[PDB]
Order: sequence, then structure tokens, then C-alpha cells
Amino acid sequence: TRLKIVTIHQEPFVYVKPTMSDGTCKEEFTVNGDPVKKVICTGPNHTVPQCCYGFCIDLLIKLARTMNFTYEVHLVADGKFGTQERVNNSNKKEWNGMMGELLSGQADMIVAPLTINNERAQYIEFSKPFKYQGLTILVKKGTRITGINDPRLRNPSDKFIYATVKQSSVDIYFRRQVELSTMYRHMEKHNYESAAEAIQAVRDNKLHAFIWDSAVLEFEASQKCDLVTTGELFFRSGFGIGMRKDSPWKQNVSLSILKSHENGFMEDLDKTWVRYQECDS
Repeated sequence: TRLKIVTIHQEPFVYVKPTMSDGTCKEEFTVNGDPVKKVICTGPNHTVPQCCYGFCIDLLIKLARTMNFTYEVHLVADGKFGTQERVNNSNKKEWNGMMGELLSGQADMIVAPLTINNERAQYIEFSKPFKYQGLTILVKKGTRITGINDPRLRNPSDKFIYATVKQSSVDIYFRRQVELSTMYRHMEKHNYESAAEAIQAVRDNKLHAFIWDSAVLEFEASQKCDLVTTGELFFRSGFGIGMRKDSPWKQNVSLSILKSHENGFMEDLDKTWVRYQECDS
């Protein structure tokens, strides 16, 4: 009966914290003074129960209420979003990350900042976008780069290292475009396992530029005054809920998302989780 929901750590959409010593989740309040809704999410720390909250968790709760379903949340085991790759040193291809879990049945729905792209749409179904965003670049304040067309990115050198997250939509964006071959070849040698690690690397001067989702990078840069983004987005894409094709939830999930875009719910999530205070971290 319970839907198996898979998600991934990705602030401000999904925060992941340890439970308190008694197994419960710390009582916290939003900027508006309301209780922060927290759900138990099992996953690698060893796999244990942890506390999850954020933009996507509030969205999941809204969907569950509106569509009248129960659920259990877990964090993707390999910590990745999902790309299709050859496995077991053979020519057989399988999806990794949340994509792989949804296709295998380990999950029934992906509720996370999951990018809608053509490659994934060939295998799964997406709801209409719950968030409209794109791609941008994160650098340390002081680093001078124009954007995706900067010579230090287009004419790669070991003097200026840039990368993205392994097995993600951004990795595929660069891998599937011949014009971006030189950039792809450079990043392939530097890609990180998670967005948090890449962001920390930029802060520590170990990575000079991190190419990633603007919804995430603009939030990170706006919370940390030592980090900035390169301005305008160089590509636009949306985040959607993922389900297996021919699922009984597709129509209703999109109806819920439509209602939330129409009545201010999505806008309120932005004021609660994305734009609400000056930098302090």
C-alpha cells in the first residue's frame, strides 16, 4: 500500500540530519514561525534512520495529502541522481542512482530536484515541472569568469579546474554534445560524488568552478558570502516528479502540481526554503 519514495540529499530541497539520541527529529521552526515538517528517511550515513525536511519534503507531504496515499522515504543507496551506463564490464546498460531504483522497483516515485531531460523520459515518466530553473556556475568571490563561454573553460588547463557531479543530468548535458567535448574531457577527470562536496571544494580553493543546477547554486551562493554564481543561466530546465511509465499516479501528480503553481503554494515554498534571509554560513 505504502509508496516507496526515493530522494537524495540536496539543500535546500532535501536536508538530511541525524535523529536525536531518542530516535526522534529535533523540533525546529521555519522563518514564519511554523513547525518544520520532518519525515524519517532511511539511508547511508551504514544505513540508518535519519531526519529529512525541505522544499521537496513539504511537496511530498502536500502530494500525499492531496492524492490520499501513504509512503515511506529512503535516500538513494549510491547517492546519485542517475545516468545510463554499461555494467559488470559488459555491454549491458542499466541506470544508476534514483533512476535505477525507480526502474527496478526499489522505489515507486522519485521526489527530489530531479531534472527532466530527454534521455530519462525515454525510460520513465515525469510530472509537469514543479520548479523552473537551469544551469549556472559557482566560483569563489574574486574568481573572474564570464560564464560557460569563458576561455578558461573552453580552453581547459590544469591551472583552472572545473567540474560537476558524477552520474547526473549535468554530466549527460556535456557528454551528449560534440561541441562540448573538450569541456567534458576535462571535467571527467575532476567530477565529484555529490554537490555538497563540490561546493565545499570551491570554498576551500580546491575546485575553481562548479557547474550545476541554478536552483541549488543560487541558494548556496546567497547563503555564503564567499561564494557567487556567474549570473545568467546558460540553459533552462525543470525539476519534475519521476514515476515508471504507465503509472496510476501521473495524471494526479501533475494536477496537484498545477494547483500548487496556481494558488501560491509553490511560491510560499520559495519564501520558506529559498529566499528569506541574508548570508550567514
